[PDB]
Amino acid sequence: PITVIVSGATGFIAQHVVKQLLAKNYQVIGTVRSTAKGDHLLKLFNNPKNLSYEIVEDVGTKGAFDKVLQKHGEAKVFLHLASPFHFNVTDVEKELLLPAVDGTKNVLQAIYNFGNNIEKVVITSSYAAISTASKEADKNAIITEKDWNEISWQDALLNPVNGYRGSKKFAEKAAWDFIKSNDNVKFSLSTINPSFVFGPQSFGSEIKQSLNTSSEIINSILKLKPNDSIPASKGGWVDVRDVAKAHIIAFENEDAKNQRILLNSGRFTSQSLVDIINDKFPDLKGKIPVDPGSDKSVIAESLATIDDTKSRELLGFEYYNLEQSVYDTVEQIVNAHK
Ligand SMILES: NC(=O)C1=CN([C@@H]2O[C@H](COP(=O)(O)OP(=O)(O)OC[C@H]3O[C@@H](n4cnc5c(N)ncnc54)[C@H](OP(=O)(O)O)[C@@H]3O)[C@@H](O)[C@H]2O)C=CC1
Repeated sequence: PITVIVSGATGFIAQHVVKQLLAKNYQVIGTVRSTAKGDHLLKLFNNPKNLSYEIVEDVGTKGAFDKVLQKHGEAKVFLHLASPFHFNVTDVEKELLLPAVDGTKNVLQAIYNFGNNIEKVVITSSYAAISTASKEADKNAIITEKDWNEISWQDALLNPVNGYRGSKKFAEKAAWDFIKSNDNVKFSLSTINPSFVFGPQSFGSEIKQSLNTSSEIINSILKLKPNDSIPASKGGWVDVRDVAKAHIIAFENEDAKNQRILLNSGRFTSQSLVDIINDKFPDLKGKIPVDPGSDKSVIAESLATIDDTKSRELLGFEYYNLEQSVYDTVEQIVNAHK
């Protein structure tokens, strides 16, 4: 017996976290937006005895997790995954910022009140909350877990990218500020800060033409045409399966108490992804562009070093690499259209 609450459980990472949690025989209560969502989640796993679901139509509102904490006082672990990953933002602070910040409070306020036997808590943040624009481009720099993105609130408002990056920064700020501004904090907080999350969905069932994931970075490649220009993008990446695992080690492991945990397997550009696909998918070579080896040089010259040694030590397992992650992503999308 050992109960774990996971919010927004139909999400890309969360669904992996759920699979792995269930495989280690935890009891899992996931929250979902709708009744439809919930019943779909249970059917995907063929209704195990150790998996239930509660409905939180909006994780951000005041008291959003009030009923479930009171109805499930046996739980000890809270994994928070839900956050608007995109919208069509007409106003950053209304649509995006203040939700992330005043919403993260209305999760922790809910737990400080009614999460009585809750001991370990894990929030999913981002590498975008760690790295600053100027630093991330410094080839000579070394960004670690202590680094904070120094973006202003006024800067977060300029556009939706600054918006999203700002939401991550100010929301995780709020989460530590909470455990410092309250007295008998009965739980400990760990945080998972990934770069771009690649990898397959938990179930090939769920594949749609455009994946509501950062694996749309990859998918966008497959919608290119041979004579098309390759859209520039780059940064760190990590596999959804290692990210999900990290969330579990975050409360299983005691050294994880009060830790920011950087999740990053390596670095990519779009050339990296093209190369890997053309190389390993013969039924696609000649149906998308080229220019091989660009990445190596671009990465060496235009990106800092992510030093996540302290994170990779704490976690202690080995990561998927780019070839395998990209492969599993694409192999899954191919074998879904038919
Ligand atoms: N994905 C990446 O590459 C990166 C991810 N992150 C972090 O990863 C976390 C998980 O996103 P991911 O799982 O990666 O991809 P998803 O976008 O698939 O996760 C989205 C999930 O969050 C739920 N959700 C979002 N806002 C609300 C809300 N206001 N009320 C209720 N449910 C909500 C959705 O519910 P429904 O599906 O029912 O609408 C969905 O299940 C995010 O919090 C983000 O900060 C950080 C850096 C990069």
